[PDB]
Amino acid sequence: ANTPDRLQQASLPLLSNTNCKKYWGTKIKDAMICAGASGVSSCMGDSGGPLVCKKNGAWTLVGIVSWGSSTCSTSTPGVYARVTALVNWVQQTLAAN
Amino acid sequence: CGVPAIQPVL
Amino acid sequence: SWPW
Amino acid sequence: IVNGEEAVPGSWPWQVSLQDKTGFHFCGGSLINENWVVTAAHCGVTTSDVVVAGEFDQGSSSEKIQKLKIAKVFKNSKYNSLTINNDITLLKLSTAASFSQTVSAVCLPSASDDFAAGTTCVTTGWGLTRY
Repeated sequence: ANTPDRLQQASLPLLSNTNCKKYWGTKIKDAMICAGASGVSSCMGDSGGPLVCKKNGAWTLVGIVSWGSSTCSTSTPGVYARVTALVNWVQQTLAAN
Repeated sequence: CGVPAIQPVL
Repeated sequence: SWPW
Repeated sequence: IVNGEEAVPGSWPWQVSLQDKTGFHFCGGSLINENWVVTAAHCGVTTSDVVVAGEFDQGSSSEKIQKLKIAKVFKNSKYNSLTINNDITLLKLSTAASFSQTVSAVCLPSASDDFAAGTTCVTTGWGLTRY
C-alpha cells in the first residue's frame, strides 16, 4: 500500500441512499451519505476527514469519511457520516461546553 | 467559516 | 468493507 | 484517496491530522471553530492523541504546524459501532488553535439543508493512494 506525505484531494459526486443501496444494501442508514463510485475513492487513513460541498461561496461539511470498499475500489461508492443528520447534536454539544 | 484564505484549485 |  | 491529486498547500485549512503518541497519522478531522474538531467516532480518539493543524507535507519539518492537545472526546451517543452508523465524534481542544491563512473553520449545514444526488463535492486527506 502507499501512504502519501502530501495532502490529497478529489472531486466526487453525491449519490442518493436509494441508489447507494444497490451497492451496499441495508448497510446504508439515514445518517449516512454515499459519494464517489466515480473513479476516485477515499481510503484507509482518510477516515474522519471532510466531504465538503461548495455553495454561495463557502465550503460546508456534508460528510465525514466513514467506510467503504475494503480495497478502496473507485467504482464503488464511499460512505460518509451525513452531517445534516448529526449537526443538531454538534451545535448543542458546543452548547453546553 | 468555509472560505479558505488560500483558494483550493481542483 | 472496512473502517476508513 | 485513490486517484486524487495533491492539494495546493494550505488550501483546506480546516483539515487536521489525528496522530497518536508515536506521531503516526491515523485519521483526519475538520476544525469547526478554534476549540473544536469534528471527526469519525470509529477513529477511536482519546486524550492521549493529538490534533495537528496546518500541515501539508507530513514528511516536512519546515511547516509551522500546531500540535494541539485534546481535553475531551465527545462520541455521539447515537453511534453504533456494529453498523458504523452516526459515525461522529467531537474533540474539545485543551488550548485553542490559532487561526491563520492555513488554519480556519469549515461551515456546518442546517439540519434541513438539501445536498442533491449528482452534486460534485470534494474530499481531502492523507489516506492511502493505493490499496
